[PDB]
Amino acid sequence: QTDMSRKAFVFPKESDTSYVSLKAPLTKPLKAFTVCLHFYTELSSTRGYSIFSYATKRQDNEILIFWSKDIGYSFTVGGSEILFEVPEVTVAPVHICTSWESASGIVEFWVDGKPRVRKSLKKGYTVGAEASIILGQEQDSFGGNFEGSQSLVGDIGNVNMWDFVLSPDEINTIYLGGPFSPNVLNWRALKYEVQGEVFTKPQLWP
Amino acid sequence: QTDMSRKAFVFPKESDTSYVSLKAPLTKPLKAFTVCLHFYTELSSTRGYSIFSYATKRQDNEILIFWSKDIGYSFTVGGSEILFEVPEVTVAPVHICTSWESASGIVEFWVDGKPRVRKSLKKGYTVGAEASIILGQEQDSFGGNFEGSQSLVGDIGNVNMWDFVLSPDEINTIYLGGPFSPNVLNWRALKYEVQGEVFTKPQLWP
Amino acid sequence: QTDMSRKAFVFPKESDTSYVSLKAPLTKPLKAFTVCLHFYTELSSTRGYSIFSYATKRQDNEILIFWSKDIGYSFTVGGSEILFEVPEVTVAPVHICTSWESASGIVEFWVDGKPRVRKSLKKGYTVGAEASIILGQEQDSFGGNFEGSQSLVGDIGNVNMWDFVLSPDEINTIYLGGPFSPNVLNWRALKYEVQGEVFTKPQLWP
Amino acid sequence: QTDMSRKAFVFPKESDTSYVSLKAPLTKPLKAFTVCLHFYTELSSTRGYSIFSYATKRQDNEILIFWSKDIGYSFTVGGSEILFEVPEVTVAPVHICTSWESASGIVEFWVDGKPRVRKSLKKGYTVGAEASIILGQEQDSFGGNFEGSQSLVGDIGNVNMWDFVLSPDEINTIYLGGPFSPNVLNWRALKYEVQGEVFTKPQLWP
Amino acid sequence: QTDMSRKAFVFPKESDTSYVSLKAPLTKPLKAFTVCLHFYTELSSTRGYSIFSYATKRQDNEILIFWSKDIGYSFTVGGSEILFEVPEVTVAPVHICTSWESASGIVEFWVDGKPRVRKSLKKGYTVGAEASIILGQEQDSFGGNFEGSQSLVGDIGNVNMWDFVLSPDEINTIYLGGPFSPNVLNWRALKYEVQGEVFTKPQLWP
Amino acid sequence: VQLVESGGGLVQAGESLRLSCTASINIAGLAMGWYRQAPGKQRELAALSTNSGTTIYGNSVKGRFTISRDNAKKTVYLQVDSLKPEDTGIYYCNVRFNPDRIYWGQGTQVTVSS
Amino acid sequence: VQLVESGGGLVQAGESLRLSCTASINIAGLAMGWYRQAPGKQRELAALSTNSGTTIYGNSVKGRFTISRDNAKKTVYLQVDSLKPEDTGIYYCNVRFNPDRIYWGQGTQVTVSS
Amino acid sequence: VQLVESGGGLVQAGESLRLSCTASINIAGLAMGWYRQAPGKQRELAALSTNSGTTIYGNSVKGRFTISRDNAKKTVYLQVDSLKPEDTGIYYCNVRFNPDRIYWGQGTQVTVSS
Amino acid sequence: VQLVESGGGLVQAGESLRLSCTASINIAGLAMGWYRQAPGKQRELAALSTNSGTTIYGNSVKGRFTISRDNAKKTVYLQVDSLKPEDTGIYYCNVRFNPDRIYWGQGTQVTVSS
Amino acid sequence: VQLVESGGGLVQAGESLRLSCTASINIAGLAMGWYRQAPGKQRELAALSTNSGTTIYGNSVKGRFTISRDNAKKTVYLQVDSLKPEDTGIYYCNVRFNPDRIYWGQGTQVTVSS
Repeated sequence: QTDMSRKAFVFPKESDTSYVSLKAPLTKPLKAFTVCLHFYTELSSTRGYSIFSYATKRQDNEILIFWSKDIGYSFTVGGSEILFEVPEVTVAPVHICTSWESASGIVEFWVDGKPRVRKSLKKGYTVGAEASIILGQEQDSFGGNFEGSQSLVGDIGNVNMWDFVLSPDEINTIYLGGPFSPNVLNWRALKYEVQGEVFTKPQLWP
Repeated sequence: QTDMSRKAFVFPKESDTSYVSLKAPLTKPLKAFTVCLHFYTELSSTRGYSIFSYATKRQDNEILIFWSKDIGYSFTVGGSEILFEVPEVTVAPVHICTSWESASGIVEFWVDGKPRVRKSLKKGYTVGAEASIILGQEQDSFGGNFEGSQSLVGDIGNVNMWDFVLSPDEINTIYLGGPFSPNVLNWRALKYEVQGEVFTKPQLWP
Repeated sequence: QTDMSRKAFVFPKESDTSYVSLKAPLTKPLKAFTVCLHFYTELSSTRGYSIFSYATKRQDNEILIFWSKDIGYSFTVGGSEILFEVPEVTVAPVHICTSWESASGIVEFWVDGKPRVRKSLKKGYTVGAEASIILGQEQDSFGGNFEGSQSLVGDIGNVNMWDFVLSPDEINTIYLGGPFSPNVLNWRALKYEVQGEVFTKPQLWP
Repeated sequence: QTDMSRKAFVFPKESDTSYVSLKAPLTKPLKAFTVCLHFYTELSSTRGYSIFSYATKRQDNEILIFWSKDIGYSFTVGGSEILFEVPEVTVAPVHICTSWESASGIVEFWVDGKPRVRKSLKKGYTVGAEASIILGQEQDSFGGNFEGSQSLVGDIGNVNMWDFVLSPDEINTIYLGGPFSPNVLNWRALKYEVQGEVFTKPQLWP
Repeated sequence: QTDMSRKAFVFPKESDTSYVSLKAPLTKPLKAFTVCLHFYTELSSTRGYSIFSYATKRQDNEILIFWSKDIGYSFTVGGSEILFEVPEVTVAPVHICTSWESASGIVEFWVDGKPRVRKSLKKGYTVGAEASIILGQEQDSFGGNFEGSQSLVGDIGNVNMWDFVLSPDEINTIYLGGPFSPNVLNWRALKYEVQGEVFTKPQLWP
Repeated sequence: VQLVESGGGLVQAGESLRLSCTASINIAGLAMGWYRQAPGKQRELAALSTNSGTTIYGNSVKGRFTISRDNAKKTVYLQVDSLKPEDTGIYYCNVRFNPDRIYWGQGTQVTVSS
Repeated sequence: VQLVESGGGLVQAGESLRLSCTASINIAGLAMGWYRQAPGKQRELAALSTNSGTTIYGNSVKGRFTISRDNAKKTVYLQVDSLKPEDTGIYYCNVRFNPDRIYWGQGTQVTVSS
Repeated sequence: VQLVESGGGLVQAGESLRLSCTASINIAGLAMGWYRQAPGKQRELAALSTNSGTTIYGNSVKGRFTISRDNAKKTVYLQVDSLKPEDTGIYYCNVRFNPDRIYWGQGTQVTVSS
Repeated sequence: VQLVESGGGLVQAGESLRLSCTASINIAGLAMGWYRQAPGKQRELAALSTNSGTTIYGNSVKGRFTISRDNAKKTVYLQVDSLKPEDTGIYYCNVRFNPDRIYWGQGTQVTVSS
Repeated sequence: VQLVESGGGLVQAGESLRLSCTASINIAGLAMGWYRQAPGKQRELAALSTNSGTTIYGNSVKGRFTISRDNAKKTVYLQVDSLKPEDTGIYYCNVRFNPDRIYWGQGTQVTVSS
């Protein structure tokens, strides 16, 4: 129950010990979801880094957004993934929104306020309820077993999630910075706990 | 008798079984026509895909808009075609309007709100009336005999047709998104029937 | 005595038989003149084409505007010419205005609303009065003896002429599309006669 | 005592005989000065041309602005000069303002409304009073001894001079075309005498 | 106690003798600070130059901003530094703001109104109070022992400093040129003493 | 419905080559062209001549050859030059009118002597 | 869980080469590719075939080889050409499903005779 | 109405060459230039000298040769250099005043020894 | 305060080379790199490894070598490849902390056999 | 008013070369440089050193040589490298102060052995 408007988390150096953990009040099995976030780093030309990592008892990576060297964004909703391609890389803050549903299996990778393509994946798979939502390092277990290679150094914020599939217009409003009501993870009112070397600072990005 | 404003058809994967079929009330032999549509895919760098396919009893391809690898748009009004060239390819939604008349045989390929050139073809040829307007795969017969290579994966919408030759200004208004009255196929009020894996979703493109 | 506002002449294919002919009421020996026109074609990368061709009893080419392969625009006011250079070529409608006077011999090739350079040519030469103003093919005689190589395929319009040398501002107004009074050839009120395969259509260019 | 607003001098061809000469009422030894002018030509890729040439009894080149092949602008205030560099060359009208003072020896080459660098030269040198301000060809004597290589072909105008060092703001107003009072050479009220093939025409440049 | 609004210091040539020295009323050990300045030169492609140099009894370089050949900006807060990279170089006036604090050790290199990255350095180090703030040449002692290689030739101004860490918004206002109150070094009211060949002139940069 | 080819392989590195093709049909309204099929990979398009006053060229080989469109007869030409080792492979040639109807040619192999 | 390779090194400068790999698993939903490991440096990615109708290519070698995606079987191909001296080194090949699970291949060495 | 040429072929790879042309007419108001006609292809324009202080150059060969405009006489020059194998062919030279009147030259052949 | 190098010159055209350097100091907070000093000219910077997750490369030689940053020890590597004749000269290597303090290395010469 | 040169031609393809020039005058306020005069063509400018902290370079040869400005003496240097066949010709060197006064040098010829 705290606000983080105009604030962002900063990871100064690479380390497999510093990370934040977010908690949610979800109780029912997720079937269709959407997420949005902003981040800023420069590790692209050096190695791969983990952007978003979920967690469940049975599977290490229920939902996972990662960056693969010379490949681009990789999005996994289970034991499968899509390989979204990015030809060139620049240095600047980046927004990214994604959505998925079990009924159809479609996915949309909204990047910088623009769409890429609709693609199909894991039609029928139902997501779990209990989670350990870590941020800072990808985990291969319930909040543990981190590898320093995937560690992220830089800053991130503006994280938000919904349990429904947003229409193609509310994404534009999110991109423009308007007022809306997340139902799972709300940046306006959030609960978290942090360990290691992480700091909170005004978002340098616009 | 249904509306599809702000909606679009989505083909998730490649398959020669999924397709939609549109019906029209035409009764007289078409002599001059015009069409307009919007589509979005990324198959250009991989193979050729069929954009629009007509059908008649005597000829498999009465009217056909196709994309040829490293060549560009190909437009056939019968046993003849024009080879419209596109030097470079990008990834983004695309509009395309075309028109033809039997009296003169001229053709205009309006792309992204811009013209290319006037060219001549099949002056005298009269089009048929009965049709099987398929969308999703090119057909070499009356609605049958599909080849998976030509299948389209992506999304498409905003389809409209007229039985006259529009002046160079109404095309601009179409491009800007204004209200007009198609006389053959009307996106505002349309009849269709779909088979296979196809979905209806809000148009991600603007 | 006919108007052609928002209309343009279209030559569908290459042929040495189709052409239009314009008549003027001039009676006195021209000594300083100016012309303006818009055209649209794509023959640049294939061969040379004739843009404007005058005619007189004694000389085949009194005034002539032509395009030379890999060279650019060529402008002849008699037995002499200037070689105006164009480094690169694009595909889009093009405006071109030119002016000349006998007293000084200066010339200005206004292209797309911009000037190039002042240059000197044939100071003293007086132009004739009787003319056969053909359009579609360059002629080596009084309206005859055409060669198919120079034929133009595409469209053209907005032709206008004056018997004086316009100041550098009225050219801007012409470029912006304002109301003015030609004294030799007036697009607003024009007399012409056409042979072969040529058509009149709304100007696709803006 | 004549105005030349919106007028410019035109040199049609290369020749060492045509030139204009300007007279000034100066009486005292110049110690700090500034000049401004606009010009338009295309000789850069062919040879070097003289832009501005002063004259005095003792020294052929008291003040001189010249263009050196593949080098750029050269500015001499006596027996010394600065080599201002220009990497690339284009074809379009060009403005150029410069200033100098004896007390400090600083110089500023304002080009197209932008500055380059401050540099030092000939601190202490005092300029003469009697002058033969020629325009069209560089001279190695008091108004004589011209070499055709340095001749300029094209047009020039908007010449103005001051006996003080302008602040960095009045230069902007000059660039925008405002009303000001030169004290040495005033384009609004000017005295001149011309020989050879030179003409006066409305400034084609904006 | 003097103003320098719209004024700037100019170093005409390279020399290890000309320099200005600024004095501040600080009394307490600095623990977190911020600086901002504008400068304009062209030495990048020739050698390295010193932009800002502090001084203390015990350490020659307490705070130092320098430019390394083909490397870019280097910022030292003691016996350590960050190597901020710049891929390409242009010629134009440049703004640069930086900030640091001892508690966290973070640093932000605001360039041209844009941020680069947060990085860590020397967490715990406390800065001294007595200083010899030289400008013009880097010093390896308390205001002495200069090497001509590091000398700067060009101009600089708009220097300001604060003893706190500015939020990411006041930097934008600084970039836009608004009114604010420095607490250590104030360009609006400044004390200085200059030796050698240095001049004060209106800021040519905007 | 018919097709005939004339050309030779076994060409040295960098030299030229003249290939040719003929058929029993007018070229009016028939865009004719050449495709390349190297080892592995796939049959790709070298370059062809448009129906009306244009010639498409394969991006891989820019300014490589010339289409040399025949008229009143069926004799396509390439005018090979700067033959490099990568040019080895089959060179198909065909005329396609409308999609799904191209009446594929037989093609001719060409080697590159090092 | 299994992997097999077929290919040869000792290739001359500029000539072609055909390598191949097989496994005991369907390729549906498995993006398969090739990585390069030259002396020193580090194991880097040559090029791979996306899951659905795309092929990523290593920036270093543009238009260098072809992915030749196998279907219904496990037989990846490269279609080497213009073999230069820098190509010498190990060529790893593998299929990775999801990050942290790639079941690294064994790879095959290839030399460049000058 | 008249034309004369001087030059030699049989040049080695990369060396220079000096060709020349003359006529019985002033060059004032006559733009003179050189065209290339290789095997097959078509007679194309190498480069020419404009009437007034400019020299057009063929895009294919940039910085290839020099126009060396003669004045008071008729002696055009090219100053060949970096002669490569592709340079083999006929080199036409002519002066055209006004379109449809160019009084085509005879040209001189030049070979490239490998 | 100390420095040691290991490497060899007399390398053939195009082949690789492995050089190395060591010292008596940690690399934490010390950016280490290599400079080139050819005949005449001046000692210039080949490429270095930033303090934290980055490697600067000399513009002249892009994709020329690898920094191969050592950790827990002092062993810098270059992984030379495509050795050309211009590479001949001294190769200095050093670690500089703060400007005006770099403790210049001794460097090693390398020749290029033609 | 005086000028002296030192250098040699007859250099092999790709190797370096060191030329030098001297005079009887200070270089302060005198920009000194080198021009190239190949067969035919015209005397053009190779590269020169500006008066104050800059060096202009001929566009034709980028990164070709170094100006090596002498101070307190008159000894200009080029540090030739990657000598190719096109480099053959005269290399003039001179110092010009103000236009129309350059006191042209004598220059030195250099050949390129193939």
